[PDB]
Amino acid sequence: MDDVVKFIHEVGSLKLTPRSGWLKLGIRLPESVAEHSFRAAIIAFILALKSGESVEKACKAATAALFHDLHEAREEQLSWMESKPDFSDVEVYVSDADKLELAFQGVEYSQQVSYAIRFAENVELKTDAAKEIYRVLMERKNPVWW
Amino acid sequence: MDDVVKFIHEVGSLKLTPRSGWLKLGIRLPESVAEHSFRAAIIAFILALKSGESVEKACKAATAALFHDLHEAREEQLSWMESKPDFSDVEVYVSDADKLELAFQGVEYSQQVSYAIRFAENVELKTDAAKEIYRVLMERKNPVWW
Repeated sequence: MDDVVKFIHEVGSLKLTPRSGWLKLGIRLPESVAEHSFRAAIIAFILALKSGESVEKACKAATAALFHDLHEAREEQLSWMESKPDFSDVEVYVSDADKLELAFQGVEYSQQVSYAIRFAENVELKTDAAKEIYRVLMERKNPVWW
Repeated sequence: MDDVVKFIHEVGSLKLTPRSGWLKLGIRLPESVAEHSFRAAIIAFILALKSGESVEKACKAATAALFHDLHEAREEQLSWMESKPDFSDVEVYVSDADKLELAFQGVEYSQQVSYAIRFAENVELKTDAAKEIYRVLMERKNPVWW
């Protein structure tokens, strides 16, 4: 259980790892990698459901999105598993959800620094579900949800 | 797709919501709710696997942990689903993973403010998997993973 404890401490370092792209825009306390992966996981869940997947598969897409950026704390990191979860069939949702998360955040930061919108423009998405959410996101450009 | 877009913007507000318990300890830029739910989801995944669950079920525990704190941005929030994902059978992992995440973070913040250790003490966990990770966490008290 020692290596599992080390891995959990290690996962916490993503709370301390800035999404660095925003820093040159002058955004001083940007989202962390953990924050990005949080919302990307929830978007991947939505993408899968909208693409006709079961809830069980949508949960796999979420989890795969959570695991996707763990390497940015540094296989290897995952040695404490002998095996090796199979995410190959939800990687499309993860890829699209990561890009859409970026675009959401670009829209949201554009209220402080107009240029942040660039991060949300010209995004290339693969799934129709992702392209539909993206269209609406860009047609509203309204991060006020309350 | 408009209400789904609003919900995704709304999910981003958890990146802006401090885990408030740490604030009175003098910790000025504490983990956000999103950061907490990120690592709690990964711990729930581990708990499920260690408790003899399939990877598919472990992914459901992760996702359930991700959804668990979404209400802190404010059912209702989830109206854009007609139905209603069934997480009842992984709620035990979510409950334990949320507490363990807290204890990890208490150990980690204890290097800046000794009192933060209190948050990791006297934690009541239900599963044997959670109790084993907790024991090792408290026996090492070493957040240096690198």
